[PDB]
Amino acid sequence: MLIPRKVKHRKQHHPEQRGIASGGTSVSFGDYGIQALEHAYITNRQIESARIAINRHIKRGGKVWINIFPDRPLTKKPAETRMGSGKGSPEWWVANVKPGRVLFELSYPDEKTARDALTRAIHKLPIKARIVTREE
Amino acid sequence: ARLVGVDLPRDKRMEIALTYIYGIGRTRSNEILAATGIDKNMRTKDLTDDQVTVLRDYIEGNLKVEGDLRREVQADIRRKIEIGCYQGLRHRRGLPVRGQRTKTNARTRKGPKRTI
Amino acid sequence: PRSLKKGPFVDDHLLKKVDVQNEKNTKQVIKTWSRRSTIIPDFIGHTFAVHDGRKHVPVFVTEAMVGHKLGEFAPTRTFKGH
Amino acid sequence: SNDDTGVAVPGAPGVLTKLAKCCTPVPGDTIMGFVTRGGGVSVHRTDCTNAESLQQQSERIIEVNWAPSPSSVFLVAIQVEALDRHRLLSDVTRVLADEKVNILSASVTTSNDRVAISRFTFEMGDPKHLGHLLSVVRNVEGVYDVYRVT
Amino acid sequence: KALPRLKQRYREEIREALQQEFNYANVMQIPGVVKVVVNMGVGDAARDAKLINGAINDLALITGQKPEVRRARKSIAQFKLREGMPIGARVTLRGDRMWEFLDRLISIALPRIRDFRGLSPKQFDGTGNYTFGLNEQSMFHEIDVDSIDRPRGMDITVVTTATNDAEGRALLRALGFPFKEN
Amino acid sequence: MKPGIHPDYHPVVFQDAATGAQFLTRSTATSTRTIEWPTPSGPKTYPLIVVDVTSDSHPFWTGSGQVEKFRRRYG
RNA sequence: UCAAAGCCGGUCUCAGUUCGGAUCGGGGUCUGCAACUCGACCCCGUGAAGUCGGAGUCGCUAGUAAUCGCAGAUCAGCAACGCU
Repeated sequence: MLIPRKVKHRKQHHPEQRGIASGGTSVSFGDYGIQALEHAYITNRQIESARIAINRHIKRGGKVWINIFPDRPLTKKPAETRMGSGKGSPEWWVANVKPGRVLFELSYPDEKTARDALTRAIHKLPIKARIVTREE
Repeated sequence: ARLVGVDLPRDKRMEIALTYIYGIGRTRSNEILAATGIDKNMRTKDLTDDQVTVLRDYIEGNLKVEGDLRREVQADIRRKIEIGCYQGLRHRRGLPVRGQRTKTNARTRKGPKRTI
Repeated sequence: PRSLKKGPFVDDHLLKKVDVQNEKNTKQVIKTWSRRSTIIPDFIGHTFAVHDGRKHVPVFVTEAMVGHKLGEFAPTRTFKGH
Repeated sequence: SNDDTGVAVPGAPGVLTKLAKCCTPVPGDTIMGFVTRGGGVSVHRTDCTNAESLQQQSERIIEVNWAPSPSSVFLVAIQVEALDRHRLLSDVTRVLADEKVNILSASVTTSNDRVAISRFTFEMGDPKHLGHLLSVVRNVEGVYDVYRVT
Repeated sequence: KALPRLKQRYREEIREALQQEFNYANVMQIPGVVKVVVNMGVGDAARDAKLINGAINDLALITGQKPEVRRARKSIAQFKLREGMPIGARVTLRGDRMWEFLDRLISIALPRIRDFRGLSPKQFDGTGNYTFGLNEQSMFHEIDVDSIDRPRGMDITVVTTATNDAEGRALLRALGFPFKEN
Repeated sequence: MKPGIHPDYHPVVFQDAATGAQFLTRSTATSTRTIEWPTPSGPKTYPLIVVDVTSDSHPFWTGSGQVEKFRRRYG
């Protein structure tokens, strides 16, 4: 699971789920990629499960990139507690994923297995997504 | 350490004062002072300058002294022995090269003590 | 040691082994058992395998070791520590 | 030490030949020997890595031929994958059930290129018996990298 | 008039020799000795600042100037150092005192240090400004040797108008510095 | 540098003993700390201080195994 | 024609010293086929620790202890400062 070494502010406001992505809208790293079509907080678990799904659907051969790091904390109040008494402690680490943002990238020889691996990853992911290509 | 012909090596007789040099002992001092015309029963406070000059040039012409001699010693050890001769191995490991009991008393080379 | 009037001591075996190596200009290793035979300014390049107590011990002679007895290059005992 | 590896010296018998951990020169390839200053004859190969620094010491060397057939081998390893999720990491044991092996160059890393890199040791130092074990060890279906380690 | 020996020698022959060795388009591009600085960094004064006065006396009796006591810029836990304390005695030397001290140094002190196998010519900052160092003070005849209780070395730097180590080395060797050939 | 701050200087005479080399320079060794030995030099008179070795006298670079050993040993 | 300590004189003047002599570098001699491991001795140079020794402990009642040197055996040579 990805996680930052440190953050200047451990307790942060929720990232604004609005706007189309202005950066990371393209590939720039590989041949095939996952593009997002919804807003969502993508977490460590989601990222690692999708990476793993790719790395299992296809094995030694090709490369994978993760163009998002979940450096945005999300807190959780304890359970069975009242509202108030302060803000919760960080529990989840997410990355605010606006539409257009390319999340995962890979370079693999056969388009079939590459696209299928990316499909496995998307099914691990909480959002509607899309296969994209470096070419166009 | 500062001077070969230390103008005051130490205030005392010459035969014993010249031994305050890394290549001079009692007999070299005696033969030096005999080759020159300097008494040995005289202190260094009673020196002159010409005495020091004849001593310096005699020494620099005849025999070796602190820096050149010490470099000769260390170069002898390293180079002329080698990396891996016997006396060199034992110099390296800090032990008596010339044949000695290492079992009990080689402390002058081994150090004070490392009791386990 | 080894009074100059008596000259250096070199076992005749190693001598007849090395003089032919000189005069034929070949320098294959010499399997000489005796160590003790003072290195003389005749074979800087040739290699000897002197100590046969328990090991081969090759030794390539150089300029730097002439006169030294060949067994100095062939430690018999072994100590690594406790 | 002097029982199996070393009996090829032209000059005279008796050997203190040791096979330095440079290139595994035990296969019968173009090799030579450097009289290890304090430690015998380090036997090295022509395509060795630290061969130029030894040839810089050009006096302390001697001819060697080295075809002593009845002896042992230095050994060599290969790059082969694992998978790390409940299958195809125990394939290493499945394919080691048909071969015994000592550890040479193992390393586990999975936040990497697209595999749980598990570079695989081996006990195979034969010229004409390499592709055989490289087929026996190639069950994972994603066998792209197959070359040995030097 | 009464110029220093080294200085009249400089502007009589050394300038022309440097011109020949490096044909300078302009005379004002000729190398010249700007200053010499004698630092006597005594970091052992932090624990007790009584050694600084001996450093001061030594540098004064050597050069001819009261030194500047260099207060520490920074506090260092490892060196047992606070800010502001007397670590180092610096003397800047320009002009006639500079030339006189250089002549004294060259002609007296450097042959007076034990086992003087020369000074390194590589010891240039990269701008024709030399800097070497000493381990003691008795090499200067100006000090009474009996009054030397503690050895106290120094760092002597000779900064010039030269723009490279080559011209600096030429100038220094022309002045008569002992540059061993390496 | 100022008048009192600095030590005293005066042109003194560096005399070498090995060569008789003869320099004149201002030094902190002066009427305060010269060897009490004046001489005339030029149109004035200066005190001396003496030197054991100088740039002219000193043997430095301005003015200055073993098969051979074993062969003069063993012929 | 055997001593040494001793006696006389000179010098050193309380210091890690002209104490101490180890260790180490070089150059030698002698033995012996042969002194690397591994000899003794000599010369030049070096000049370590050691400032009278914690707990504790040993020998000795007179020609004794303490100190001084000498000889012998073994032995080519010596590691003998041991032993008699």
